[PDB]
Parts: sequence; C-alpha cells; structure tokens
Amino acid sequence: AHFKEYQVIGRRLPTESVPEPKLFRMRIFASNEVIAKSRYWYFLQKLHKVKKASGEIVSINQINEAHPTKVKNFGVWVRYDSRSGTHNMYKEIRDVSRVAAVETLYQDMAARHRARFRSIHILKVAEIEKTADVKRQYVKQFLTKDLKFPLPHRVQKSTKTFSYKRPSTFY
Amino acid sequence: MRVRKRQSRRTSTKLKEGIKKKASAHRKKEKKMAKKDVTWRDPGIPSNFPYKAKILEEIEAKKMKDLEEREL
Amino acid sequence: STDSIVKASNWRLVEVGRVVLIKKGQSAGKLAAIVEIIDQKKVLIDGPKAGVPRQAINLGQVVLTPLTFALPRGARTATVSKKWAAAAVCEKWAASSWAKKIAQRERRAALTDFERFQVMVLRKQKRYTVKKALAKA
Amino acid sequence: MKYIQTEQQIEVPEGVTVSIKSRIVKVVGPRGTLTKNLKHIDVTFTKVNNQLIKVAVHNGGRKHVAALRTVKSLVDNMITGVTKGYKYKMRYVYAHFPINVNIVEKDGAKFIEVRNFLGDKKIRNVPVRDGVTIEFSTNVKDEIVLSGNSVEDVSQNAADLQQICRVRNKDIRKFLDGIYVSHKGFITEDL
Amino acid sequence: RSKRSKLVTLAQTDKKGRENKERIFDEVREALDTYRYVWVLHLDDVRTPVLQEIRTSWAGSKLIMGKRKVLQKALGEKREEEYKENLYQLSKLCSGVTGLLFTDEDVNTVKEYFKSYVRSDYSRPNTKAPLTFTIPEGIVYSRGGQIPAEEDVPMIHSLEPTMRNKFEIPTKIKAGKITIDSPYLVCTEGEKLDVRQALILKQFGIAASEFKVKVSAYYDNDSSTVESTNINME
Amino acid sequence: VEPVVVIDGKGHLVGRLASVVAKQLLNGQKIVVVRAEELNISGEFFRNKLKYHDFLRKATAFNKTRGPFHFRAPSRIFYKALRGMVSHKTARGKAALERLKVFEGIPPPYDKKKRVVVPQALRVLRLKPGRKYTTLGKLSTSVGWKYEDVVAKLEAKRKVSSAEYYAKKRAFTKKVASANATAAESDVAKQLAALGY
RNA sequence: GGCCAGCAUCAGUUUUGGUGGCAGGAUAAAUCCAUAGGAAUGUAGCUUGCCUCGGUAAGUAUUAUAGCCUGUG
RNA sequence: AGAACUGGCGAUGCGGGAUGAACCGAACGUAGAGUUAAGGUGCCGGAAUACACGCUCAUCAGACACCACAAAAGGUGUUAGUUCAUCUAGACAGCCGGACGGUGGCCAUGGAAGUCGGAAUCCGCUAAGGAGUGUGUAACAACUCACCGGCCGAAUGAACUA
RNA sequence: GCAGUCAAGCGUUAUAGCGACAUUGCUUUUUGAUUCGAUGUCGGCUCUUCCUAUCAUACCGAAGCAGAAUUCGGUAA
RNA sequence: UUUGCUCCACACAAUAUAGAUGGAUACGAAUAAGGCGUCCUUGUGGCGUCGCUGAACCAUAGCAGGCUAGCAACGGUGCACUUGGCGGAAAGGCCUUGGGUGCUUGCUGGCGAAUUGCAAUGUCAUUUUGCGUGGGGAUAAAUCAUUUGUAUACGACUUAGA
Ligand SMILES: [Mg+2]
Ligand SMILES: [Mg+2]
Ligand SMILES: [Mg+2]
Ligand SMILES: [Mg+2]
Ligand SMILES: [Mg+2]
Repeated sequence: AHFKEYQVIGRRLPTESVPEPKLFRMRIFASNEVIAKSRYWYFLQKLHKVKKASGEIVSINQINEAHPTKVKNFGVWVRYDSRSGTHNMYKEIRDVSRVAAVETLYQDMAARHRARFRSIHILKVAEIEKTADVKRQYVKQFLTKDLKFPLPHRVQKSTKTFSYKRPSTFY
Repeated sequence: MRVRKRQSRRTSTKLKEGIKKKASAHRKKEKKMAKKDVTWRDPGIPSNFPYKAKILEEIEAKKMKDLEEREL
Repeated sequence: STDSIVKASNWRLVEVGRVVLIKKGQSAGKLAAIVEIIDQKKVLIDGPKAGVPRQAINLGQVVLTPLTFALPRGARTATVSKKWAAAAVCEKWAASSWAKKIAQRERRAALTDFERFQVMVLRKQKRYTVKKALAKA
Repeated sequence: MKYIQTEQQIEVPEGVTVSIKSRIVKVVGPRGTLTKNLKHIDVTFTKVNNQLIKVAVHNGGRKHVAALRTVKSLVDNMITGVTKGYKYKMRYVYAHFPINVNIVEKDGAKFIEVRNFLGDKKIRNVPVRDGVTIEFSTNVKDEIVLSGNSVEDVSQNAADLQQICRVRNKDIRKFLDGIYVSHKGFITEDL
Repeated sequence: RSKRSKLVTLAQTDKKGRENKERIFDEVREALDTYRYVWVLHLDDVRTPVLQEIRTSWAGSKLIMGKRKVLQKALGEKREEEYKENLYQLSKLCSGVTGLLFTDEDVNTVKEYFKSYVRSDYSRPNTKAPLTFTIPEGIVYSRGGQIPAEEDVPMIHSLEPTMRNKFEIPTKIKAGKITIDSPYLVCTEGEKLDVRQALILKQFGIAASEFKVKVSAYYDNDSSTVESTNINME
Repeated sequence: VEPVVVIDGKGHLVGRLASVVAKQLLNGQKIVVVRAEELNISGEFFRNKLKYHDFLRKATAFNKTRGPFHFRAPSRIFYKALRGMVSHKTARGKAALERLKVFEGIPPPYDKKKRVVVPQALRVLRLKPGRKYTTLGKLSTSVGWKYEDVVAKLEAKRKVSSAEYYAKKRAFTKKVASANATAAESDVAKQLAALGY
C-alpha cells in the first residue's frame, strides 16, 4: 500500500539474574503496524539470535517527515535476495518525503527488477544535502538553473462517446 | 509473398497436464540431488553511495568501542 | 524580405511561477502556482490565496494556464502569497475568456425555472432586434 | 534515459534564406531553391537569429535523438547544395569494346544512353533525374560529370549509371569494364 | 547494446602512464638546479635523425621533450608555484612542440649555433611552396622528372590506387606502368600548400624547404631574468 | 442524442472504433460510418498485410465457395471487425447489425449531414507518437480492391463543393456575429449577461 | 366484496447520502511567528573585458532593491 | 521402481478455469431480499477503453502450463545495476606530425632489407618508437599500427548482473 | 562410445568436487592397392491435394571463378 | 375473366411493431499544430484573438395551445402557387425570384378553461394495392399446345407460325 515509517524497539524477555536486556531499535517501512512488527522480528532473528517467542516489543511509533513540503534528493541503498547472494544496489530518488521515495523504489523494483516487497531489503535512505553529490543523470537533469520544459501532445479526456469537433493536442 | 502456417497458441489440456506431471517429477529429482550432492558451500558499501566515509568512520568507531566493551 | 522565418509554436511551460488550474481532487477548480519541479511527471504547487495546501501533485491532475509570474524557486507559502498578490494573478485570471466561460457555466447551472423563463423572454426580444438589423444590412 | 531536452544547431550563411513551417523546409540560395518534407519526424525548429536555427527534441530517447542528428545533417546538406552545389565525376573504362555514352531525348525525357558495353547489342537507358545536369568532360578521356543542387539526386543518378553496367556471369578479377564514380565534390571553387 | 567495437591489436609495446610524466617532471626540476641556462626551443615537424643529431652536437647539455603542460607545470605555471624566481615568464613562453635545453655555454655560442643550423626538409602543409613541380607527360617515374628518366626507375604499380584516390591524380595502368594522359602540375611556387599537395611532394621525394630550430627565450640561473631571443621567428 | 449518428472513419483505429460501434448498435443506436478508406490499423504496413494474407490462406478445402469469404474493400474490412464483436448468429445480433451502414467516401445523402468523431478511437489521441500505422485504403488496394482511384476522384469533387459551401456559411457567420455584437450594449443584453447568456 | 393500484404512519432486513460531538499521536508532523547560524542552482551592490544607445559573459559580495536551508523557542 | 501415512474421485449437482475424471471456489428442500468466494470488468458478456509508477515493437510479439527445447548459448535491440580502470601536470573520437640509430642483426635462399621460413630477440637515443601489427615489392621502396606529441576540450572505456 | 588431457566458468579458505569450448588413444595405415538370422504385413493401377527439408527452371552471393564447364551457399513450391 | 388498369384533387374511412415524442445542427487538412478576425508589398507574411469540450447553438410562453382589442415595426415564420440556378457516388436534395394567403410571445389589454373529481402512455406525428365523388391519360403480353435443331436424359435452350 502507501507506506509509513515506524520505529520498533524490542528486547529479550528478562530472566533470572539478567534484568534490563539490551533494547534494539529498527526503522521499518510498512503499510501498517502488524506488518512492521513482523518485519522487525524477521530482521532481529536474521541478524541476532532472538526469537519472537523469547522476546517482546517494547515500543512502536510512527515517524513523520520533518519537512514534507521540501523537495529533496535521496540516496537509497538496498539489497535483494538472490541465488548468487546479497546484491547491493544504489539508486537516487527525488521526492518530498522518505515514504514517497520508498514507495517509488518498491514500484521501480517491481517494474524493472521484477522484485517483491518480501525480497527487497532497505539498508539506508539518506538525504543528499549538497547537489554536487548527486551522481545519476536522470536526477541531475532536473537540477538545472531556471528549468523550463513543455508538455507536447496534450490528450484531453472525453466524457462523451461522440465529439462534434476534431480534437487538438495543443498546449 | 507466400505466407506459411502459424503454430497454434491455443492451450492443449493433455499437454498442460503432462507439463504439470513433468514439473513435479523435475522438482522431486532436484530435491533428491540436492540432498545427495557433495559441493562446498557481504558485498559491502556501494561505490556510488555518497556517505561512504561516514559509514566507514562509524563502523571503525563501533569496532574500537566494541573492542573494550567486552573486556571491561 | 531576405530573412529566415521559422514558426515558433509557443508552448505553455512547466516552470517555477507557472499558474496551474486544478481539475480533479480536493481542490478542483482552484488556482495554484508551481513552486518547484520534482520530475517530468510531478511538481510541487502552492495555492495560499485560494486555499490550496502546499503539496506534491502529478501533472496529470492540473492544466497549465497561460499565466506566469515572478517567483523564487522553492519559495515558502507566505512568500508565494506575497508575490502572488504583488503580481495580481487573480485579476489577470478573471479577465480571461477561460475564467468567464467557467463562471458562465456556473451561473447557467445555478439558474432557477422562473429565471429560465425570463431568459427565454429576453432571448426572444434580442432575437427580434437582431433579425431586424440583419434585414436592413 | 529519457533526456529532458536535446538540441542541435544549424548555421545559415549570408546568401541563404530558410523557411520552415509544419516541418516543410525550404532553402533558397544563390543557386536556386530546395524543399524537404520532414513530417515523419517529431522535432521542433526555432529561430535564434538570422544565422542560426535550432532543432530540438523534448523528452526523447535514443532513436529520437539519432533522428535529430539525421535532421541536422539533411538540412546542412540542403544549405551546401544551394550555396556551393554538388558535383560527381564518373569514368567509364573498357578492355576491348569501347563504351558509347550519349544524351538522348525520348519525348524530352533526357536519358543517358549507353551502348556497346562488352559488345552488348542491348541499349542501356538511364533517365536523368530532375535538377541534375550531365556534361562530358573536355580534354579528359571517357569522363562524365553529374552536377546539381540535391546531393541525393546527383548521387542516386550516379548510382543508377554505375549499376546499369554490372558485369554478369564473368570473373570480375579479369573483366574490368564499367562506369565508376571517380570524384565527389562541389561545383564552385572560389578558393 | 549498439556501440562501436574497439579494434584489438597484439603488439609488443604498452602505453605510458602518469609515472612517465612524473619522471620527466622530476628530470626537469633537477636539471633546473644542475644547469645555468634554460632555453625554450620550438621544434615543430622535426625528424628524429635531425633531433638526435642536435642532441649529439650538444653533448654535455640536456635536451628534454615531452608534454607542454607537463613542462610548464615543472617550470611552474604561476608566480606562487614556480620552481625558481621569475621562471613563470619562461614557462608561459613555451608553445607547440616545445623542447628545453639546459646548458652551461655562452649565450653567444648557443645563439650562433642555432642561427647557423639548417637542414633540408619536406614541405609541410600551410607553408609557402619552395618550387613549382609538374609530373611530366607519359609514364610516371619514381622521382617524376627531377632526375632523367633513363636513370630513374618507373613507379611501382601498387601506388596507382593511392595516386588515383588519395592524391586525386588521373592515372591509368598500361602494361603495369602508371601513365598520365597529360602533364600534371602539383604546386606553383609561392602558393599555400594543403595536405594533398604536401603528400604528393613527400611521395615523390622533393625536399626543397629548409628546417631550422626556433629559439623563444632563455632563463639564467643566478641572474633570475628571462631574455627574449627572437631567433628565426619571421 | 441523434436518431442517426454519422461517424467519419478517417483517423480512427479499427478495433477501438468497431468496439464502440458494436456496443452502440446493441444498445439500439443507428450508426452510419463514412470514409472507411481513411481508417487506421496500428502496426507497420507489412505486418498488417501479412495478417491479411493469413486470412487469405483460410478456405474450405473441398469447395472454395463454401469457405470464409474474403472481402477486399475497406468498408468490408471494418464490417468483419465489427461482426466479430457482435453475436451475429442470433436474431438480436442480426437486428443490431441492421442498425449500421458502412461506406467508402461520403455518398449522398450523408455529404450534407453532420459527421462526428469518437475520441476514444482516434489515432492522434491513442497511439504514442512515433509508432507506425497502416491506412485501410492502401491495405485494401494491395490485397485486391480496385476502386481507390474512383473514390479519390469523387472525394476531390465533394471537397471542392463542400469548400464553396463553407465559404458562404463563413461569410454569413461573420455578418450574424457582427450584427449580434452591436446589440450587446442594450439593457436586454445586460439582463441576459446577468442571467448568464 | 371480487380485481388492480396510489399516498401516509410504522415494524423487520438492507442499500446510499448530509451533518454534529469527542479521543489519541512528537498532546500529529507541517504552515505561520520569533531568534541564532549557514550555503548556493548566489539576490542587490562593486571590479574588469569589450559588447545593439547597457543586455550580457567572470570574480567578489551572504540579504542588501529576491529568497532558500539548518538548529532553538 | 519398492515401502508407510494422509487427502481427492467412484455414489456428486452448483460458480469459475472458452471446452474437460482428478485445477480453483463451494457441497444441494421451495422462494424473496442483501452480501460475497474463485474468476473477472474494450466488444462478444453482467462489471472502470478506472487511477498510478515503470518496461516492451516481435517480416506471424504477448496475454501458457514456471517442465523441456535451453548450451544462463548467440545479438552493433533497449532499460536499470555492479566492480574496475583513464582523465584540465588533458577523457574518449577524429585530423596532422614523429615512428629513429648499430642494422640489410644471425642462419638459410636464385632472390628474402621487421613482414616465405628456423632460432636469438640485444644495445643506444628518447616524447616514443617491436630485431616489428598488417597491406605491399622479385628483392628494396611506399603505406600502416604498436607507441609518442600538436590541435581540440569534459567526461570516457572494459568486463560482469538483472 | 569408453578412457584421458586442457581450462572459460561453477564452487571455496579446506589447489576438494562439477565443468562449456578445444584435444589425444582404440576403432583405422601410409604410395590411390584391392553378401552372415529384419518372426510379421507388402505391393500395383486410377486420381487429387498439401509440405519444403529445392532435383530442374528464375534471380542472386562466394571460390585460381580466364573462357567453357563445375562446386558450395541465399531467396524461392 | 358481368368496365379491367394507372396516376391529380375534394369528402368518409381505416393505418403508422428490433421501438418518433423540440432540431442527425454538412469545410478541408494538420496534431512537435490549428480555427476565426483584420492589414499589407498576398507569402511557409504581420498583428489580434480563441480552445482547456455539445454543460454548446438554434428553438423554446398562448383550450396539445381557443376567441377578441390595440401599439410599435417592415421584420420572422407556415401553406399553396410561381422565377431562375445547381446537384448522377445510391443525384430524389440544396439554393433562389415575385406576389398571394394565415400566425407572430417585439410590447400593452379584455374574455375562456373547473367535475379526467389526488396518478394511471391517458392516445396528438408520414404514408394509405379499401372504398364512394369525380374532371384528364394508355388500349398488352407470357405460358401450354404445334414447330426448328446451332440445343437436349427430363426439364431447360434456341427457332417458326393469324
Ligand atoms: Mg424502515
Ligand atoms: Mg457489459
Ligand atoms: Mg523441437
Ligand atoms: Mg528454404
Ligand atoms: Mg391565455
């Protein structure tokens, strides 16, 4: 669906002589909190030796974009599950929000790489402060000063089956 | 300009069901060969990631901290 | 007359300061300004005078208007409001035949039945005068 | 990729007027006029000054920008054609049977008539395309000159003349008779 | 896909990297301290036997070639990056195919040698014609009429396609010999030469033009001044 | 909204036009299609010609006169496209097909009638620019239709007459618009403007 | 009183709208305001080259005759 | 192919998969109303020629069974990745110039000079230049390219993956 | 076909194990010399059509293809 | 085959079935371009203006549209005539002259409507192989049977005969 970002903080169950186990936080992109918690347990078991049965979720909070009406460039570092192994991929996405950039990235992985949400891992989404660190041409072409472009061949949606006039594509 | 015969793409029931049996046999054979065979069993930071230096500095500081975390 | 001549084909341009009219969604029929370009298919718009919130919108949801005004790139909502008022975008829009067609459509949709009767009577009177003028000339 | 905007420049000299409308290019120069239909290609022409014309593609791909460079080359060839002309010199050679090349008029249609190619009784007739002039070289043996404004017309006429005299069923290591393009160039040689 | 495919050759020599530029840079900056006079020489279109003869005649000195930007960076491009005081003037005086002569001899002796050194050379394009040459009528010979045809040997037939296409000379093969129907004038004296005419003259072996080193200026180590020489700069 | 809808087939795409016309006929609308020779099929001319030669391959082996009947005219090509989208072996399907007429050119009486377009089937609105397309007249001529030149000459004559008619109508439009302008300053016109007319 | 219907007020099931009062979260994040810094896809101004009566190319210049970004409240 | 356990079908209609023993839904008194499953919504055909981000043009695309043809092979189609390298003391492409000296290195041949062959393949001067990458000559010549420089001026090349 | 050799890849930190392309041995040796068990269905005549995996006819490309003739290949029923 | 046949008007008569219920309301071409208006030195010209849907334009008030009085104007509109021109793609229609005869809601007045009972399509639009009135126009063929043989199984074909 449309993505939200959550911080999920969990821990092992306290035992005898071991109070206050270490708290682990993870940033998860998901459609809702049930999916977010599921992905968190998946990664915690994949990385450490912690199971959902032996642990608990301490906190889960939605994280909002700080400046959702500011256009930013994002470097996205991902890796996808494969027979040859984990494969790094770096992409650049221009958008106003991290969740919008991640939604674009998932749609793009489905379109080009034929990849699914369960197969894609997000390693890091970072905002590029300076425009000189942008290094993909399909993003750098939109960083030109006084950028103006037209939209040739305008196709207007018709509400009726028949039109009494030949259409125009002018804009 | 003589046009030849084109192969039909209409599905055949017998072929479809036979391919189903073929695929099940193939998967079972592959699983058996996987349980039988004797063949021995971290790409890191991408070169185009801009904050490579920050990632490396953080991993080095983490290593230095973890070196003394377990000792004391 | 020995100079080359090439036809121009003036296109309305996607650029900062371009006035757009929104055609579908929560703010349909309202004017906003393009504040920044995201990509070929999406821009950022702000509509502070009309009540359009600052938002990223798809270009398939607005129509570019011929109007444009001076605007810094990425300018915040209050600055957009100030520059919009200074450029007097609303008046230049209201003077257009596009805006008049919109308002005429709304008034015709808002007429009552008694008013439609009045309209027919007036049309008949105007028709009588126009035909009489058309006979002499 | 889908580049946002890709453009090329076309330089217009002083004696040349270019009129472009709905992708029909007319170039008028000291040697005459040429016309081209470019309506099979989506481009936009813009006038920057009297000496410069831009041709541009918006939101194009690889095939589109390849067409853009093709368009620029074609219009430049028109400008060269109306300002300097095009001139192809051909030579016809033979071993034993002399080749007879003349200009003949069949109802005022202006054919090049080629006779006695390897002793053939067949008369080969190559029509002259419109706008192409045929001259026979003075004080040069067995040379034809094809001249005109349209390089496409001149080079296609030269190709027709070269292909009408193919050697058939014979070893071409041995049999060398034919008509061959010997030089491609311009008409005017002010410098 | 659809890109130009580079040709692959199996030869015995590899390319030079940045290390050779650094090596020549080091040699320049060492010779600046070692020798006293640094002369800037222009040596465009010079032949290697001539250059090696020059190096031999200046035994005990140093002649250094290389990339002009490398030489200028070694001498110092600007005032704050120069290797020695007021060397940037000599550095910016370099142009074209540049050689540096590090020496210890007298200014008069270096000037006299470079004023008196001259050798016969092929005529380059965009140069004045030193003579008016014409291939004589009939069978084309190797020298093309400079020596008598009885001494001269006829031109080999393998050069006929080169003469016909590249030089645009009307030639025909008769009995394995290259023949022209009429005399062919190649160049008239005092006329600017293009690539085609220069190639024709080089093919026939006519060397009437003169070669001479150009001397721009020199820099003195202890005096720390540059003096414009203006030798053969006409 | 008309009893009879006259559709100008020029510049339309065959399948999308056939789909809309089939649905309109089944809902009970009378449709006349004119200028079937200027219709378009997406794809390059050799592709569409190859498809027609595949159709020409099809025939009943023991008696060719029983087989699929290969009509070469552009109107019949469009009719085949449409009949494939109508359930034509039922009485309802036949009754629907009998609400349609298809013509090459614009014969009388339709030449003095209004002709409309279908925007969801128009080539300049549907095809991405640069994609190749075929024209039905050339396709029909290559596969055996023999009346392209006759229809072209008749279309030229009709265009001359229609152009003269439009010149007269335009002059009258100018006169009526002029005389209507000078009544815009009266109280009646002000009241009409207040009401929206 | 036999046949077929219309409207109103209800009951059972259900479908489709308008509108109000509340509660949570970073007690939304934003916008907006104030303040402290900062940079360019460098605003005004100033220098120079030589340019269609000043419109430009390249340096300085951080708010100025535009503005933007970050933290804090 | 031999064992063991568990389902489905025969005795069983209904919706869908165009059609159908084992496929996807769902099991059945007679009706009405509402809502769905699986599958679908250009037209045949009830239901958006809906909205959104990308990819693809096939001289018989694809809308299929995830088995085979299939060598993860071939391709100067096109898109996105990854890892290496070169680069304003000058990227790639082009044009021009240099491309030398001992030396026609030794043996061999009627001839054989880098370039029919067999073995060595060195030394000097360099900015660089093979006892020579090919064209060429009866042998030389000439051309070439390996390599270097001048002009030009900002990105480029190679191998892999999807 | 069997047995081997090489090594682009696959594989991996344990030079184990797979493995395309190439390649060797046997079959099969040097001077162009000098019929061996189908165990169960086959063929005519008349007449039509289809495939192309083309023998001829048409047009092309390559070859020491002089010419003549031939060989190999492409489109083509 | 007891005046058969066909049209031109005035009465009665019946009728209007893949679906009337204000009007199918005519440039052409382009779409990386056009429409309209205006001006010039008439062109690939200058200037202006339009689109972003027909949500239009034209019609549209009166017992399903009655009866009457005026005012303003020389218009609009129906019918039957008549003047001329054009249309062959299946023209069967488009334009036009003149007078006559009705209406006109362009504006101001005076009478009428009811009871179909609170809705029930509440019946409204061309052509008419029918008849009675009539003034005008035109008075044929084909087949069987007989016959020929250019034909032929039979039919059919092709000939001939007041
Ligand atoms: Mg209720
Ligand atoms: Mg439907
Ligand atoms: Mg097979
Ligand atoms: Mg074949
Ligand atoms: Mg009344």
